[PDB]
Amino acid sequence: GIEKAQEEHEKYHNNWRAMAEDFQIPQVVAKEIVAQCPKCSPKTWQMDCTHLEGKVIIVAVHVASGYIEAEVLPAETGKETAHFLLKLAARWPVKHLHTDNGDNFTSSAVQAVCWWAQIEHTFGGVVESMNHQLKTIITQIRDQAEKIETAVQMAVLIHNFKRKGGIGGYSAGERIIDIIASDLQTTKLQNQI
Amino acid sequence: SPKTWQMDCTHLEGKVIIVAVHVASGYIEAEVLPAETGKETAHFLLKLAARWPVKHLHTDNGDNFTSSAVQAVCWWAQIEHTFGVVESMNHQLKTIITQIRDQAEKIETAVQMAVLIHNFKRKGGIGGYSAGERIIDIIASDLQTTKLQNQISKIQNFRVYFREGRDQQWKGPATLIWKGEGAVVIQDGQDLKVVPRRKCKIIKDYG
Amino acid sequence: FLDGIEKAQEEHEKYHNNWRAMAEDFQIPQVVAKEIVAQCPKCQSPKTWQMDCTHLEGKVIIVAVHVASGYIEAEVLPAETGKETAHFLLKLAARWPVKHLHTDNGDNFTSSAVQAVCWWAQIEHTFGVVESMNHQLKTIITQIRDQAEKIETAVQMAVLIHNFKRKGGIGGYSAGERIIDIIASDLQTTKLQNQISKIQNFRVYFREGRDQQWKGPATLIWKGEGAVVIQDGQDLKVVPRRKCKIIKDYGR
Amino acid sequence: GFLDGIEKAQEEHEKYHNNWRAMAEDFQIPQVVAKEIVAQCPKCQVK
Ligand SMILES: [Zn+2]
Ligand SMILES: [Zn+2]
Ligand SMILES: [Zn+2]
Repeated sequence: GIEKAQEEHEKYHNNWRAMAEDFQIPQVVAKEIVAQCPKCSPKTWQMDCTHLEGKVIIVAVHVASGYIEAEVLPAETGKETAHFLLKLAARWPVKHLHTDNGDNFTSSAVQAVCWWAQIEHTFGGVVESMNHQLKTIITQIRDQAEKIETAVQMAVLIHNFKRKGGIGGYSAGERIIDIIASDLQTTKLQNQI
Repeated sequence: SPKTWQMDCTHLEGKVIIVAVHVASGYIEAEVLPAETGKETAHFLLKLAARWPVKHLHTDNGDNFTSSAVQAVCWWAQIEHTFGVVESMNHQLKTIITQIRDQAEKIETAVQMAVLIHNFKRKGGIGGYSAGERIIDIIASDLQTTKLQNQISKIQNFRVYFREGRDQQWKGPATLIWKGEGAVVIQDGQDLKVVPRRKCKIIKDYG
Repeated sequence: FLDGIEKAQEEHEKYHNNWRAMAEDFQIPQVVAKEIVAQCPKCQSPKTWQMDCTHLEGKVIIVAVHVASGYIEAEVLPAETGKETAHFLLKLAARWPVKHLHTDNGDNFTSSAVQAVCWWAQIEHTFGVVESMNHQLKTIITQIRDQAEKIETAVQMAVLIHNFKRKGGIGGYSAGERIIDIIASDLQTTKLQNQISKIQNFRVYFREGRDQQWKGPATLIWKGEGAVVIQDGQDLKVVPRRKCKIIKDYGR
Repeated sequence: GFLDGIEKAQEEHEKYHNNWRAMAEDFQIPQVVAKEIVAQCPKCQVK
């Protein structure tokens, strides 16, 4: 397996995760194979903010499955963004966070929550497609709820558990549950063996 | 049951805390309400049903838990409501809150940090798992069972054109059963047979 | 069956599903679920390509990208005239189904040879992703440059590595699996639409229970072995075959 | 062929409003295209 991974990386320059999946190697060996070349993630969440009907909506997406999580904010300050990030870290296992060059994403409370929860913060085309789909669903079932917050939560429920799209024909919640369960079993077997 | 949740409300330092608990794993979601009306209870139940698959809700005979807003949200989300663990989880959450109280200014940060500590930093039980690993394992097992029973018919909905020995015409659309590496099992006229991989064409045939 | 149609109509009234999910869940045929979607008032591209040119080491590269999947086809041109761009467009239109082409307002893209190729191959040309794809292709070309002697071999090896060796996105697929899945879904939709019109060229007179009169002409939707699904008065109903008479309808 | 027959049958039904069996026997076109010529007229009904 190690010889096949070295030959495949010498030809095509693959990364370490795809080699460790396709050749069934422990990940540190593929990490050292990638690190020895001179020519050269189930816990990553991308966050963004948008405007709708005079409100501020903050949307976080789990990238490997398309799992959405939205909230209605009363302001665009840093304390409410830190509170939403703390709730997201307390609900799901979060390790890597991606944002854009914004205002509330560079703040003392946001850095304090990221330090306390040990999240790797990085700054910088999936989140725009998720926001576009969320806008279409919100305008589709707007006339069933009076408030805007209730319509946002119903659109999150419809997007997570009622839209069986893609190649495999799987919803988003089943995909994130299967991904984290398979990753936990893989880390357990690699820690035992 | 892998999809049963229980809800309760409590008081802490003059506030109102609402606690929902997944029973089979001891998984905790909690929030701080500014009141005890039916609208905030219906909004918390809607957020809980939008995040996780809730099918069976168990509550007591309270004041806000018997109302038109909670009834309408349960109708729209198709949740079965029953009236009669959570007190033990409430005492546990109060003890964790009093343990890390001197690290937070407001009570809301203390509630969310206690939820994170209880969900991912308290390993016990038999195998040595926390609550999040247990709820993910239970839901993954149940979903694997039901989707296996559907995916068998999904893989039997294909069509195979095969070739027999010493005849130069492609035979009719038999039904695929299993596709190996060097062999293909098909059912043709209620007869099971095994053909090599180089004598078959597997399509879906829209038409 | 009728319980499945009623549950599917209530589920679409609440959540506005698609027809593939309803056909898989409630075990109804695809034409009935497509009619349920087609009756909703609140519910009413796989063949678009973009082209561009660039320079690399004194050579003129031309890149064509399928937009909805990110699928790259590249070539090295000897010059930058209109006849070579028309030849590259004719090869691209001969290998993949191209129906809508998007370019910039260059010289060679505004030419009589390219206009004649678009006329013969029936392509809609529109003048204004590709710059990001040119950037990524040039990074791969500078990454594997030492394994080739000429520049055309390096361009084609970078195209192969981008198409089949780089994985990402939602499901973790490459570009080739994405373009094949997208075109196959569009093919399934067109075949189902042909069957829908061919079935809906009929008409049904049905007789209710405890009556001897024939009712109004309802439109046929699905003709089963023992059941018949008809639409009448914005309502779907299932009548058995021994109480129905199917006639042709010339009502264009 | 009978493609010019289809053109002349459309002109003849545009003037005189024939039926389909008469046009099928006169212009030697098949019965399906003759019934379609009658069907696409708003005033006539095939019977
Ligand atoms: Zn390398
Ligand atoms: Zn609809
Ligand atoms: Zn006429």
